[PDB]
Amino acid sequence: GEWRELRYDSTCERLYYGDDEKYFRKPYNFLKYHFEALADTGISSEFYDN
Amino acid sequence: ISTIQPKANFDAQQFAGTWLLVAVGSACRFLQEQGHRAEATTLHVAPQGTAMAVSTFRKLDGICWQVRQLYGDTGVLGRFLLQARDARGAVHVVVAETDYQSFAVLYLERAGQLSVKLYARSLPVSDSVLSGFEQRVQEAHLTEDQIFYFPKYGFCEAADQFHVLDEV
Repeated sequence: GEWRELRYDSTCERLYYGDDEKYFRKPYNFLKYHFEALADTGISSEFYDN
Repeated sequence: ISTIQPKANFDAQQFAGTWLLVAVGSACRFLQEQGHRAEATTLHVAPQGTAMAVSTFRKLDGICWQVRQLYGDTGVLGRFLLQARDARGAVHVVVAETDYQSFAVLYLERAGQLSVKLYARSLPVSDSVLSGFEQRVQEAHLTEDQIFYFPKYGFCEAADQFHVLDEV
């Protein structure tokens, strides 16, 4: 799910995303390994002034 | 397959700066089937030796991008190898016809197939220059229908950091 990476080809004028890393072999010892993209950010600011 | 002669006494201290892409001569199936929704494109050039130091500037889906590259030389003036920076390996690169004031024509080759590019140093191009480039396309053994013509407007330079590839 992260494979998307840019390459450029001078011989045909394409800026495009490479076929590399698209698949992995899972080891038998991993029941599943899922490849879903997520992020989560949490921010606080507190100010007090007297 | 045979090799054309490079620009005699070429000089990257004098052939330098911007070059707006006019068109590309190539047999490649990508420009035949994918080629629609093409992108505004230009070369940018500086001296570092016999080898040219280079960028391409281009739009991708409305965001501006930069392709940094070094044209590592073959030991012959005006002939280069594109530094084989990915698994496609080397590209043979040449500057073939030019005047540094108005126009440049380049030859590029990989896997035995020739391709060619026309540039002008500003927005317009002369029909005499375009006619000369079609002879370079025919010397690449290509037809004028294998010429693909790129956006004559909306060019970009000076893209942000995350839109330069750093390919070198």
